[PDB]
Amino acid sequence: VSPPPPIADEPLTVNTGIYLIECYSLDDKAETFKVNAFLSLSWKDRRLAFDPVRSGVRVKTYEPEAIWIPEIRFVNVENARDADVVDISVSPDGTVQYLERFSARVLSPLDARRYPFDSQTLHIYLIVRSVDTRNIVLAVDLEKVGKNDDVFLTGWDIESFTAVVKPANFALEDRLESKLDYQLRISRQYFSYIPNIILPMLFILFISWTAFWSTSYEANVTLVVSTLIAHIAFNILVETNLPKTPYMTYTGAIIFMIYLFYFVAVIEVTVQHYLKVESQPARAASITRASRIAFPVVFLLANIILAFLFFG
Amino acid sequence: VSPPPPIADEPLTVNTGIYLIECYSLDDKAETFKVNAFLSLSWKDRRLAFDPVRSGVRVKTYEPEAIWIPEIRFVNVENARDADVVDISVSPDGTVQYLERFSARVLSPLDARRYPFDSQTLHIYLIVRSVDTRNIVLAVDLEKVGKNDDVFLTGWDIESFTAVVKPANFALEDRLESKLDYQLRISRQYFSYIPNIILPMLFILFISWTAFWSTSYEANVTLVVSTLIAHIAFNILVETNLPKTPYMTYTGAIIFMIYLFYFVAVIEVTVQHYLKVESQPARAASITRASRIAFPVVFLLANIILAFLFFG
Amino acid sequence: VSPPPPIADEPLTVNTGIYLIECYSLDDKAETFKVNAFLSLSWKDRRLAFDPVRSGVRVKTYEPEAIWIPEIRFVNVENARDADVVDISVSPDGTVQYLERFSARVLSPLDARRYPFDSQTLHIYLIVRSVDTRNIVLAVDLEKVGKNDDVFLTGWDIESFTAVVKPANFALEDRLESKLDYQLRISRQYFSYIPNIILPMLFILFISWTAFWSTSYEANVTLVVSTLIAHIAFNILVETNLPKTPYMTYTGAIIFMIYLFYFVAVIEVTVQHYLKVESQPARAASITRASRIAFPVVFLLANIILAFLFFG
Amino acid sequence: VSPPPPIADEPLTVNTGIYLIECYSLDDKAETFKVNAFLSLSWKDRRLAFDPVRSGVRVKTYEPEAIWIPEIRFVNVENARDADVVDISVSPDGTVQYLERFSARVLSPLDARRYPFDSQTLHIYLIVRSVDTRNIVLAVDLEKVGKNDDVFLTGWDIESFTAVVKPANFALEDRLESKLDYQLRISRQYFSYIPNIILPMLFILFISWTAFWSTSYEANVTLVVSTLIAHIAFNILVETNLPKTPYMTYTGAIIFMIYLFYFVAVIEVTVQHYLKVESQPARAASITRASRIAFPVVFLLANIILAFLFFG
Amino acid sequence: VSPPPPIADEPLTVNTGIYLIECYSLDDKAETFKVNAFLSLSWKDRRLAFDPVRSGVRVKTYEPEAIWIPEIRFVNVENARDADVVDISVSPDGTVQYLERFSARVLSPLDARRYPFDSQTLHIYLIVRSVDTRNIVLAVDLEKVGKNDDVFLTGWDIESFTAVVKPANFALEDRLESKLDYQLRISRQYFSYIPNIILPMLFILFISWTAFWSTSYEANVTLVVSTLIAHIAFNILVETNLPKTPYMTYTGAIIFMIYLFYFVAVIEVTVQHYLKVESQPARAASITRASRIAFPVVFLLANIILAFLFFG
Ligand SMILES: [Cl-]
Ligand SMILES: [Cl-]
Ligand SMILES: [Cl-]
Ligand SMILES: [Cl-]
Ligand SMILES: [Cl-]
Repeated sequence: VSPPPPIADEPLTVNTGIYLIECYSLDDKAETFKVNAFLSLSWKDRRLAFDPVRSGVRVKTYEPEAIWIPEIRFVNVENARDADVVDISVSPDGTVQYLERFSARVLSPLDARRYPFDSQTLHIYLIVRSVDTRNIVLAVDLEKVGKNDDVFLTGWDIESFTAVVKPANFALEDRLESKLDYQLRISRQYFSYIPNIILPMLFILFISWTAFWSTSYEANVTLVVSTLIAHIAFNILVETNLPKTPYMTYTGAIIFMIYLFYFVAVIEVTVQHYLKVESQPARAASITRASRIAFPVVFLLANIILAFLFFG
Repeated sequence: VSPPPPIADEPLTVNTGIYLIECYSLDDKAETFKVNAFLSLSWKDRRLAFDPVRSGVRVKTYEPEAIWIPEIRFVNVENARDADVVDISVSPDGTVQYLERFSARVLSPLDARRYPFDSQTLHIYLIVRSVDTRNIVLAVDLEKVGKNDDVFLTGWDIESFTAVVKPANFALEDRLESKLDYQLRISRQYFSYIPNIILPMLFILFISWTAFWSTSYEANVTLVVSTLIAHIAFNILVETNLPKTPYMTYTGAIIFMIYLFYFVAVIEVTVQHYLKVESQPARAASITRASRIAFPVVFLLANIILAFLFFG
Repeated sequence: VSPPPPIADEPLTVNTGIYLIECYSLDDKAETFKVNAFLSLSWKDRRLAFDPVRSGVRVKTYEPEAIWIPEIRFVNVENARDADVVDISVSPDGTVQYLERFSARVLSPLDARRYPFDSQTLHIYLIVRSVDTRNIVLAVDLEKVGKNDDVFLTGWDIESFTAVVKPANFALEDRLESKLDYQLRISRQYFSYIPNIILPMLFILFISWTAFWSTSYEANVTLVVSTLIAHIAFNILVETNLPKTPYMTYTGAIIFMIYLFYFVAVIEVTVQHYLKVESQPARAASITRASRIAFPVVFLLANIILAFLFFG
Repeated sequence: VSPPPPIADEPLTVNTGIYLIECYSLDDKAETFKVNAFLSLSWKDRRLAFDPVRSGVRVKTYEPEAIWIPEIRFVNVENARDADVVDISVSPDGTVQYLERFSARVLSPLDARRYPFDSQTLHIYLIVRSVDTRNIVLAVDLEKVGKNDDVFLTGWDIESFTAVVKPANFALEDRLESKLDYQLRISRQYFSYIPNIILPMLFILFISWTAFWSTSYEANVTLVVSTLIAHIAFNILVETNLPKTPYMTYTGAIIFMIYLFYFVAVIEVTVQHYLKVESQPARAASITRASRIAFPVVFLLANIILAFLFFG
Repeated sequence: VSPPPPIADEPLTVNTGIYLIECYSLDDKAETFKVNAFLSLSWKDRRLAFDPVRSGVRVKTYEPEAIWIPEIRFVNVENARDADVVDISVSPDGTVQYLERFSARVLSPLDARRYPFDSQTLHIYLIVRSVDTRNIVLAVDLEKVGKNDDVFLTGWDIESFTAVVKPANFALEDRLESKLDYQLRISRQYFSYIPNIILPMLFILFISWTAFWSTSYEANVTLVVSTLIAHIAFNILVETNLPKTPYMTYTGAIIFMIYLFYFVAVIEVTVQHYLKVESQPARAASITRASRIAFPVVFLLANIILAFLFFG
């Protein structure tokens, strides 16, 4: 009911540990994900010391009330966690073991500049606030940190779940606070992205490029404009997978380049027809023959430059 | 209020049983489903023994409090179950019967590689944690496991609801735990998928294939490109039924093959026109006559190979 | 606090009644709807008998606690009902009157084979579980069953709200249970469906049919394929009203027939052009003249047959 | 804890008042809106009379419990209101003043026949149920009814918030009930509807009408069918603003008329081409010259008639 | 449990302060956003005075109950805040320090007339209600107002978070109330808007403008109408980013201007063809040569005028 007084001036150390159980509902647009895990705490309080021989037992059990419990809170959460106590055990020396299961929704920013091949690090921050009588710090128990083998995120590969052992101590509202950081590393599964997104767009663009082997104005106009319409329709079809961010990504740059290429192809067709009308067929033939080689080479070079820029 | 002490060293056995009442909200993308069922527990505690003759009654009733109840928890759930106690009865020998009704949301992965003709097995995991004084194990009561005849899932056929009798015992956080597995088998109803998805796409492709009986460049270009646009529009229309997974499925492979066939048809039309312009009509006629037979046969062979690959 | 003991062996009868207040959120895809109504119960318990002359009052009032209340539960509900007690009154003879207001979400399957002109019957099931001391049955009070005149469902006409007087008694988990069924009959308002769905589709099909009065291959190809694209676009526009079921309905069959007709029209145009190219104009003229009559008559006959099949 | 007994037979009068604070989430399809306001009640109970001189105070304060409070409920609400008591004050004469803040979701039907220029009246119904000892009626306190100046609804203009002073008394379940009606009048802001919905559709139709100045069958077919496709696409684009009701509205009638006009234009183009093929150019020229004037005049006349029908 | 009586007539002053922690879920259409912050209160109550020497402690701690706490409420919130007390400390002089953490959903109107380059000011209103015994006012503690460095809003730049020091006092329901205003200033990140929205639309319009260099009626009709279809499709693709408001914005005006330009281009093409048919080629050549210059210059001038109108 009251914090344990220090011996002379020493602070109170609380050892923490989080065991991951389930993770779900990773929202890329809202930058949120849900968690469900165990929380373990351990501190020392000599007011609970007892003689095992006299009592006849080795470990005693206590109610969540009638016992002082440090106030641990999460920083980057939408609401307070929904938790229920599992076990509270005390040792003859006075060491208290605390265990509980909780659920929470976490806010963590994401960076999707390299959307198909990005890696992210989700953060969970644990903080404690000191009281007027005693100062409290936080520590990491490396044997209580882990994850279940059934943890899965759709479309992601879970790599590791560690914690930074060194806490961060700072003052807030004229009170000392200590903060710990838990990190979960994930990587995106980029397969099925090629045959579902990349290849059909390239097929439509290559179909549009066939206008360089024809001299009929009507057929070329139909081909190019209808392929533009088909490209827009495919973009509408696949927009649900593309990231929706206020900054430019790799795929968005590729799509913008495709739009620019469509515009340039329209210009080339118009120029060829106008030159043909003016009774100068040699210039038009030279221009279309040059374009036949120029377009794919420029496309490849621009793609290589963009890939080096984004991943270099 | 305290676990029942053992006679000498024997563990405490709890017999479990789940009677399914309702199932709803099966989300394929989120891999979740909701449940509503009865939970039955039965253990032995000799501290509650009584004489039926002296008491004048055969079965006694107790409040949920003032009685020790084992702590049973679900593993693959988003939040803790919402449950309410129904009946607690004790026998003169000391056997306690526990019954309750609960609702929960379960997380279970799904495999939709053969989307139209897939079968799934949903899992519900039941776990218990031992205490410092006594060790607790779990058992299955085969007469308390079943489902109501009104249980239904839209678009699925419910086949069976059984449980694995052998529990899994392991250590976690220096404590013994026992786990049971309940399995529900379902199969998808694949009718109305043909006339709503498969046939219109084949009709559009067959319409596109009519360009092999004509020698007009403008008409062929219009036919092929407009059929491509129609195919993309139909894909947009029916995307709500197709599975959205990070891996390739049967229908996705079929759709990709259709895209490739459209591209090849465009190439064939362009080649025929270019050969005709060069004053070589015999080669163009031979090529289009060959394509007339080549396209459907190759389509059929590729479909057969794909079907053998996915279902073999 | 305890069930009322019987005189010798008679069971306890509970008279029930539901007065509908509001209904809302009818989901066709999820087969759910929300309700808000009054629940009325009435049984007999002689332990509460009193003398009106001695007490000076005719009707006494009791708290929800300190009084035995039968446990009534709904079967086809997602969660337990959210209810609050309104009045508890006792008669000198010992008859107890119970009233409460509750809200719940009900699961009831729907059949939409005749989507525009279907009628449905929503079911609410009420059950009670017997105790070890006394057996309880259910009865219907016909004067406590009704609905408010302000009850409305968007797009539906409410016809009646009755209850089956005969309960169903069966054993479950070695315990007797009694079940009552409440039925609400509704019919769909099919107006505004014609001018918003049926007529534009027929207009597009009739526009496509104009190709039988022309001999230009390019114009016919453009007409038919562009009308196919327009049909797909209109289907995308109006898909939000069409039912999404795993079985075939009337409108879906009509749409599939329209797709088949488009395919056949494409085939006819191709055949006419090919015959014209082969320098056989008489056969092509005969074929197109025959098609001019054949197409609408076959459409009408097929529609009549389909209507007889679905509504016969 | 008990209702105040009457002097001889008079009923108990409760004066009510609602002060609007916020309104939000007006759903046209679901016919629902959310509210947040103050509730004020005032009745007379002589059991609380006290002498201000002896007590030394003028106004006393009471807890929500240990005091009889009339049970006020809302009729057209999805669930029970979420309310918290603010102040309870009593006068030496015995008059009690009650104040609370609540939030609720209201169900109120809407009529959108004249969608762009419609006005609605939202209703909130307040009811009370009499007890066996005393009968209770409701009254309106005109000085406690009002709204905050910051109340706003997106796309609507708030006009007034009054209440019908006369209550409605009727019997339900053999008990007397009194009902009050609170009305909120709103009107829709119809600007930005013209340049975002009306004008582009008219532009597309006028573009389609240019086919009457040309004699080329291919160009006319392309123009009309492509404009039909564009009209359907624009309808898909703007469907999110159009009302979704089971009855016909003004805008829906306009759209249906536009569809009919497209069909008639197709028929005219076909007739002109067929007459031209039959070597009768004078008839075709006369028909197209007549159509040039006939189409816009008929469109204007039909629009005027429709406007008079809907708003007359 | 009772408000502190004044010395003679002075009011009670409460010093407030809000420290922002997290902000998320900014809905432009619903004009709502979620918050999570600390609330700090400080007042004076001499009934809690104590001697530090006699007590042996400097700061005492109290439970949230058994102590009078002023009732602070938010005005523009959907529901009551979800808060939990953190610390309650008292000074020997009697000054009480109050701290709590809360979460809430705020309603604040937004103005998006200059959608790409708009700035907004979100408001949070704090109010208190006086009691019959004592009058309470509000004050701002400038050292308790701030925000965390990790506060982020997707697509926005956070600039400042201040408060108006002067409260607003007014009477409501015959009671005095004091209101404080907290303001958060944000600005929108307008990058990636150009290459994702503006440039493709201009490319499509420029493609449509190429019809002024050709004299073929069929090609011009195809170009213009197909570009109109592509523009509508792109609008459908990008509608998710455009604001949905009942008033006109900058981007909406630009889009309407583009529609008008498409209509005028159609008219020009029709006029040119009709003049050519009438055997007057010089007039048609002059008109198209004039249009070649007229269209882009008028577009630029109109854009400049619109930009000056909206941002001037
Ligand atoms: Cl927390
Ligand atoms: Cl659980
Ligand atoms: Cl229930
Ligand atoms: Cl209520
Ligand atoms: Cl609040």
